[PDB]
Amino acid sequence: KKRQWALEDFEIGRPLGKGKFGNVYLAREKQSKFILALKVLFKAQLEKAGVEHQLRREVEIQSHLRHPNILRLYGYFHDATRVYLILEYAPLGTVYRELQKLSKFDEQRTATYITELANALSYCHSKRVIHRDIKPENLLLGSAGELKIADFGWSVHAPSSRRDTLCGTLDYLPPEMIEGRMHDEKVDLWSLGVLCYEFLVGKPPFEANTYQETYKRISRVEFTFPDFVTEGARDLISRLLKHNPSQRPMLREVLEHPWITANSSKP
Ligand SMILES: O=C(O)c1ccc(Nc2nccc(Nc3ccccc3)n2)cc1
Repeated sequence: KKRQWALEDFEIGRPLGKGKFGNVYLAREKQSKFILALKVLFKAQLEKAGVEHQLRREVEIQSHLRHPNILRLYGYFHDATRVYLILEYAPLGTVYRELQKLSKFDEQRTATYITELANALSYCHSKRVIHRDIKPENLLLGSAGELKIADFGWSVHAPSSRRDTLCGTLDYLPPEMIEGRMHDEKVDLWSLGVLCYEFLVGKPPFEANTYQETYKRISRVEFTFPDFVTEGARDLISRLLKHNPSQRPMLREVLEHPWITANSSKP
């Protein structure tokens, strides 16, 4: 914003998470008593990994996004050693931990998460921003249990040519991305299909024991449903996981989906 913060402005609390490049802490701003989360990253690690520009990309995009379903970035600042991102704080945790805890979601919590998500993504895409990292570990919970997309680390503007050496799990990545081609916002809808399935089933539909094998699964779009996935969930997920991006529906079609409406508690 208009202001320049510094570490001495904040009391750091209990650590929320420990990433590869740094950790997230609860923290309070001394003068306002304001509660939020401080993301501490290391110039050393960011440098060695050559992500500095991608970090820039994160800060710009996220800082400029306002939406109930997106985690706000208020600002940032650096010192000799590390980099500090000042983030809105989501008091109920990741969707990942919800999923470990419950191991499966009912159609209603899933349709709801999928709705909030679709809305969020909608807002993003209207700006030509594609997230590309949508996974439950990157999804957080607000005071009211409402879903918030955090961690804009891999997002970019569309279309993208990006071949970025793929670091983590392919589990949420569409064929066009793993295969090194150019991609557009449809990426996120593929991901939404992956997410939907993981929410209902407890594991992402392409899970394998090796990168190479999972990569095969995604490329050939090989998945199957447990018997307890209702036909409506199957239809939404099947429409969402299409080798052809242009065959994948649009967030309007998702929000307007019969299964979504018969289930979601949130418009
Ligand atoms: O008690 C926990 O588990 C937990 C509690 C709150 C929380 N909220 C939060 N808010 C803003 C950013 C952020 N980053 C983050 C993302 C994933 C894991 C850890 C931190 N987390 C995360 C975890």
